[PDB]
Amino acid sequence: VKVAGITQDFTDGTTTNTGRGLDVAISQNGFFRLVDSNGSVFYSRNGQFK
Amino acid sequence: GWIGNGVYVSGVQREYDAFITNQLRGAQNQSSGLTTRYEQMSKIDNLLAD
Repeated sequence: VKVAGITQDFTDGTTTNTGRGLDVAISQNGFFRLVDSNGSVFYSRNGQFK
Repeated sequence: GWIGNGVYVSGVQREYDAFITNQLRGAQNQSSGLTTRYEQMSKIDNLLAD
Protein backbone atom coordinates (compact mmCIF):
# COMPACT_ATOMS: atom_id res chain seq x y z
CA VAL A 1 0.00 0.00 0.00
CA LYS A 2 0.84 3.67 -0.05
CA VAL A 3 -0.87 6.36 2.01
CA ALA A 4 -1.86 9.83 0.79
CA GLY A 5 -4.53 11.92 2.50
CA ILE A 6 -5.37 14.50 5.14
CA THR A 7 -9.07 15.22 5.67
CA GLN A 8 -10.95 16.83 8.52
CA ASP A 9 -14.38 17.13 10.13
CA PHE A 10 -16.15 20.45 10.66
CA THR A 11 -19.01 19.83 13.09
CA ASP A 12 -19.43 22.74 15.44
CA GLY A 13 -17.88 23.94 18.67
CA THR A 14 -17.88 22.10 21.91
CA THR A 15 -19.17 25.33 23.38
CA THR A 16 -17.73 27.17 26.40
CA ASN A 17 -18.44 30.55 28.00
CA THR A 18 -15.78 32.89 29.34
CA GLY A 19 -17.18 36.41 29.18
CA ARG A 20 -13.83 37.86 28.12
CA GLY A 21 -14.56 40.71 25.74
CA LEU A 22 -12.45 39.27 22.93
CA ASP A 23 -13.42 35.57 22.77
CA VAL A 24 -15.25 35.23 19.46
CA ALA A 25 -16.43 31.99 17.87
CA ILE A 26 -18.74 31.43 14.91
CA SER A 27 -21.89 29.41 15.30
CA GLN A 28 -22.53 27.54 12.04
CA ASN A 29 -19.94 27.46 9.27
CA GLY A 30 -17.59 30.28 8.31
CA PHE A 31 -13.98 31.08 9.14
CA PHE A 32 -11.81 34.04 10.10
CA ARG A 33 -9.21 35.91 8.05
CA LEU A 34 -5.84 36.71 9.64
CA VAL A 35 -2.62 38.23 8.29
CA ASP A 36 0.92 37.51 9.44
CA SER A 37 4.04 39.68 9.69
CA ASN A 38 4.30 39.58 5.87
CA GLY A 39 0.54 40.02 5.43
CA SER A 40 0.17 36.35 4.47
CA VAL A 41 -3.56 35.67 4.65
CA PHE A 42 -4.40 32.71 6.89
CA TYR A 43 -7.71 31.29 8.07
CA SER A 44 -8.73 29.99 11.48
CA ARG A 45 -11.65 29.49 13.84
CA ASN A 46 -9.66 29.91 17.06
CA GLY A 47 -11.33 32.72 18.99
CA GLN A 48 -8.65 33.78 21.51
CA PHE A 49 -7.97 37.33 20.38
CA LYS A 50 -6.10 39.91 22.42
CA GLY B 1 -17.33 18.66 17.13
CA TRP B 2 -20.57 16.69 17.40
CA ILE B 3 -22.36 18.92 19.90
CA GLY B 4 -25.29 19.15 22.25
CA ASN B 5 -25.49 22.41 24.16
CA GLY B 6 -26.24 22.97 27.83
CA VAL B 7 -27.55 26.27 29.20
CA TYR B 8 -26.38 29.73 30.22
CA VAL B 9 -27.77 32.75 32.05
CA SER B 10 -29.15 35.75 30.16
CA GLY B 11 -28.12 38.36 32.72
CA VAL B 12 -30.53 39.59 35.38
CA GLN B 13 -34.01 41.12 35.45
CA ARG B 14 -35.89 43.42 37.83
CA GLU B 15 -39.53 44.19 38.62
CA TYR B 16 -39.68 47.90 37.84
CA ASP B 17 -41.78 50.09 35.56
CA ALA B 18 -41.29 53.77 34.81
CA PHE B 19 -44.90 55.03 34.86
CA ILE B 20 -46.49 53.67 38.03
CA THR B 21 -43.58 55.26 39.87
CA ASN B 22 -44.32 58.64 38.27
CA GLN B 23 -47.87 58.62 39.60
CA LEU B 24 -46.40 57.61 42.93
CA ARG B 25 -44.04 60.60 42.96
CA GLY B 26 -46.75 63.12 42.11
CA ALA B 27 -49.08 61.68 44.73
CA GLN B 28 -46.33 61.69 47.35
CA ASN B 29 -45.66 65.34 46.59
CA GLN B 30 -49.27 66.43 46.98
CA SER B 31 -49.81 64.36 50.11
CA SER B 32 -46.63 65.48 51.87
CA GLY B 33 -47.33 69.17 51.39
CA LEU B 34 -50.90 68.81 52.59
CA THR B 35 -49.87 66.78 55.65
CA THR B 36 -47.29 69.26 56.85
CA ARG B 37 -49.61 72.23 56.46
CA TYR B 38 -52.49 70.51 58.23
CA GLU B 39 -50.42 69.53 61.23
CA GLN B 40 -49.03 73.04 61.65
CA MET B 41 -52.61 74.28 61.69
CA SER B 42 -53.48 71.59 64.23
CA LYS B 43 -50.77 73.03 66.45
CA ILE B 44 -52.33 76.49 66.28
CA ASP B 45 -55.71 74.96 67.11
CA ASN B 46 -54.12 73.36 70.16
CA LEU B 47 -53.24 76.92 71.13
CA LEU B 48 -56.75 78.25 70.66
CA ALA B 49 -58.31 75.23 72.38
CA ASP B 50 -58.31 76.17 76.05
